[PDB]
Amino acid sequence: KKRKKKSYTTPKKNKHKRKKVKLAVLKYYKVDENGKISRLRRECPSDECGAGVFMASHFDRHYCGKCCLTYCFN
Amino acid sequence: GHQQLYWSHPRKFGQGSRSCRVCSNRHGLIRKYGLNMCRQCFRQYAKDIGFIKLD
Amino acid sequence: LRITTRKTPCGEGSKTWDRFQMRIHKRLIDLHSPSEIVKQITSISIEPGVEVEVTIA
Amino acid sequence: VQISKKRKFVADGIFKAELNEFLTRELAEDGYSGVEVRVTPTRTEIIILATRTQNVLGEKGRRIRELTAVVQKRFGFPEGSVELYAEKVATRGLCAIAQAESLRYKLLGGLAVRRACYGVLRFIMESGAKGCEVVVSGKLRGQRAKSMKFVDGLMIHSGD
Amino acid sequence: FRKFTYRGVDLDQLLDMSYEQLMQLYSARQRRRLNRGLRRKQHSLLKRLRKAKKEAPPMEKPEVVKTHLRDMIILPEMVGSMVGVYNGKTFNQVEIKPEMIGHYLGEFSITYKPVKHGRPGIGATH
Amino acid sequence: YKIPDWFLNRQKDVKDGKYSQVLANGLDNKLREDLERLKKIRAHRGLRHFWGLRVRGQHTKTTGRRGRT
Amino acid sequence: MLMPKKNRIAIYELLFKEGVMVAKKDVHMPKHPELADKNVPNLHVMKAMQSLKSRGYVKEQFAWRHFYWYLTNEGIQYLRDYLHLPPEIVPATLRRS
RNA sequence: AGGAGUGGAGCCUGCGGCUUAAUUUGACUCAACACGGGAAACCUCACCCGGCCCGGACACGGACAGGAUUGACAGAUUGAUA
RNA sequence: CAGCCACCCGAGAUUGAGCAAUAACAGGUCUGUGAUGCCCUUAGAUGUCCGGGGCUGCACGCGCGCUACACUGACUGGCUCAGCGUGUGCCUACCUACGCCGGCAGGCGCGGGUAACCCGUUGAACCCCAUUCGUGAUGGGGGGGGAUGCAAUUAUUCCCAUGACGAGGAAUUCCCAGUAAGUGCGGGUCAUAAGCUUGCGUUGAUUAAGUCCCUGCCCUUUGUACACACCGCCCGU
Repeated sequence: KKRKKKSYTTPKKNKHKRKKVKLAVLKYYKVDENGKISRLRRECPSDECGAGVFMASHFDRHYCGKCCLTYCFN
Repeated sequence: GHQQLYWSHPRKFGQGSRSCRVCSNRHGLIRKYGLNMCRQCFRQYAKDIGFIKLD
Repeated sequence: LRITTRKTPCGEGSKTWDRFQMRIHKRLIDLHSPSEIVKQITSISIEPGVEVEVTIA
Repeated sequence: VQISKKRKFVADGIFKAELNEFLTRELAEDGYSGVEVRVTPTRTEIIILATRTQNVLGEKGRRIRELTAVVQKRFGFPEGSVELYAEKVATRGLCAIAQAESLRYKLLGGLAVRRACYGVLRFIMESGAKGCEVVVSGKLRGQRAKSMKFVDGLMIHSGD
Repeated sequence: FRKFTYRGVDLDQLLDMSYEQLMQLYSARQRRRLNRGLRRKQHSLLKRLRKAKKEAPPMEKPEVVKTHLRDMIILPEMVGSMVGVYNGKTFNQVEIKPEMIGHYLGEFSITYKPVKHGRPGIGATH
Repeated sequence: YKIPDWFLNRQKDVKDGKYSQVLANGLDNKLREDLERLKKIRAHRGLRHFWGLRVRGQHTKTTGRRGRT
Repeated sequence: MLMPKKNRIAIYELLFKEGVMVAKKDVHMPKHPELADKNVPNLHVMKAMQSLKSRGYVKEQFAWRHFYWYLTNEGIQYLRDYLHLPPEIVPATLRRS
């Protein structure tokens, strides 16, 4: 066969791009009328994950990988 | 989920992976007696085991 | 046992099936004897190439 | 516990084929001459012999332990079930590999193939062999791959 | 005029009541959920059929449901979806109807016109 | 003599399930003509039969001169 | 080379506690023969092997579907430096001369 | 001299141009067709997709170390399963 | 003389294969192989991950593969005979006695054994037919389903149906006594045989003890301006 001229569709994909602050600000949340850090997010009883994983509140679907409970805000 | 992301396909009739082990090829394998050797090396190690020809 | 092997990998030339023979020969002996005597007789650094197995059924 | 004969004979053929191919792959540099395997009750062993006896035996035992570990770990052998015996040379009824290696490692360091053919021929017929043939296949003078076969002595091909 | 029905049972009759009567008479192609085992990939497929037949508005052609490694069809509930099979270049378009039951949905995939009834090879006089 | 249903000639045939031994010209062959549905749904066999291609694996790559001159 | 390093240090530690080790090359296996009941991806370890043999520290050898290591003084010393093994360990293969 | 005497009729994996990307060759008239000892959706397609890992060690450039294959859930989504 | 034929004898008055020149073919195999003629080989995909359409698609188109092709025989069974093929595997898991539902498998403990132990005296094949088909294309080959593996599909792999051919396109096919064919038993994929193949039985034969014709190879003599050797050399417009 001949070379397909692989530029008409998807010549090559590039690595994932994200915008992250050098020191995390999105993972920790402030403003709870406390002099120290206050954990407003309810802890999950599943300890099979890592200690540095921060539990988030998503509007739709779940992205955990092993347990993925079902809940909503209503 | 994880079972469709990767490895959703087995091969239970695999002969290519479970081919003649001692050299690197699939052909020249017969499953009797545990040969796992091509006919060329079958002859090269025939008389060593005790093989003789009279027919 | 007969084994038969084509040699031309691709079809080119005659169908010279290498016919090799594996002829195994077997001898049995059943003994009613004291163990020590036959053990001394047998375990005498037997010849290589002949395979001996002792069975009690 | 009982096993048949044909199947284990073929399995031993597998083991023999792999060990011999690995042996001819590596040990061709250190002058080995004759290699065999032997069996003792519930015990397998590999034996080697050469004109370079202690050289093939190796320095620091590196070859012995390394290859014995290789066979032990590959062929399902329980640990320790392989050892090396000893022997000696009877006569010169099997003298080909010494001169073959000599010519090979003269050529590897820079030497004409046919000068080596002359030397190996003359040494082999000084040793007392009846006849010898050396077929070098490839390109020796020009880009035509002629299978330069050199014969000397008698060669029969017919009979029991 | 007269409509065709399979053993006198129409799409509503096959759809409303489950296969408690077809338990013994269920066809081949992964019937072995009792003799060999049970497999996955009918869960997100169920979710996606729910999604495709839940948000669909009437009087338009529904969403293209794309299959490369063709899925198994287990019930005619999925009737009403425009299926695009991967023939390699375009969409193999299938509009499912209750007459598709007991088949492989990839069976309507062809990727070659019949060989042109034109000229033979150069050396045809042998 | 109590012929079984699976042993019966029109066993679990299409449209209607009838176990009566009735033989009349004009409509019986039409009952045998259940091919209407298979050719109409243009299934795999139907899409073969559109042009007249074999459906049982008979290797007729260029053979088949019986009746085709 | 994309295997998480914990398996790398585990393999190196078992290597030096045993000496040489064997390698079977195949992607269709579910679980490693000798390393069974662990679910280790074979592709990553294979890349690690070809990287260390390309890095020039163990003599690279392709031998007919079944791979072994090549142990030497330089290889053992480099493994000791790379795994930071204590200056008291001696392999069990050199026991009693 | 004579028996099947083939092919004549639907009657092997391979098989000639073979329309489509494809039903192709690695063998070409006693040296290609039971050919690589193929019960062909595969390891019982080499010509086909895309997710599947992106083999770079060895002088050294980049913030002169965090540039995440590996983490699935009814809208994104060249299979929602990446 | 080497020898040859017949006869008397004898189990045998030539049984088959095995090994098989010197030298070469500009042969096959890197698709048995990481040494080897190689522009995309900067790890851009042939498989790693998917298996859809088909070498199952159609016209002389090269391929032994074509069982059977009918009163010699197709039916149903009264029936009576060695395969001496072989069939339980270190990271092996694929070979129904005792009782029954059944058209196959399906099994509930369950295929007796690592084998001359267990399949076994392996009742498989032309046969005294155990209803029918006394001369004709006919009784003569002859579209839904219940279930090995991830998926029966152009039925790969069991149940009822809607039964060309005349000894057959002109056809570089083998064969001379247990041999051609028939038929049968198996082994190569083994998730259960193989439309071929490889071994072995059974039934079992008519011409031959010769010759270069028409086919190939070989030898001697002879001619040659050929030696890359007639697919040569070479002359003229």
